[PDB]
Order: sequence, then C-alpha cells, then structure tokens
Amino acid sequence: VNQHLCGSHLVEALYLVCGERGFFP
Amino acid sequence: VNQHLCGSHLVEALYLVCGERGFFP
Amino acid sequence: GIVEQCCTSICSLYQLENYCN
Amino acid sequence: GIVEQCCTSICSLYQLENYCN
Repeated sequence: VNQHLCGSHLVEALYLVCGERGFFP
Repeated sequence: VNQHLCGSHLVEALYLVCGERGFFP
Repeated sequence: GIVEQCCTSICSLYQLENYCN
Repeated sequence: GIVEQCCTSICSLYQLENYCN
C-alpha cells in the first residue's frame, strides 16, 4: 500500500478533497 | 485524468480521508 | 457499495468519508 | 511544496486541503 500521492494520483487526490473550491493545476 | 477510485487507489483514498477514524479493509 | 459508487462511478469526498469506520 | 509534502513524504487530509484553491 502506497501512501505517497505523486503525479496523476496527487491531481486526483486534489479533485477529490478540493470539491467546489477547485485547485490550481 | 481518472476520477475513478478503484483497487489500491480506493484503499489510499480511504487512508487519506478517514484519518484517526480508520476504515474497514 | 463503495465499488459501485467510487470505482464504477465517481464519488464525492462526502460519499467516500461515509465509508470510513 | 505539495510534491515534497505529499509525494516524497506522506501528507494528511488537512495538509492536502491547504493546497486547494
């Protein structure tokens, strides 16, 4: 189990937790 | 960009958002 | 289940967090 | 940055959410 969030997995972690807010990138 | 969370990526999405709480699995 | 909701489809933070504990 | 904190190391929900917006 990888607990690192790199690349496309970081982007998604951010599409997930950032919701209505959006995120840069 | 994949917005699906399947397999090891679901497990991690849950290690991330569930924090102190834990999760089954 | 969590697989239909979050893998087959797209789920929100709120939905996923309801699978915690 | 977000790469050192979340990729090279492990970050929390609270840490990641501070990269939002």
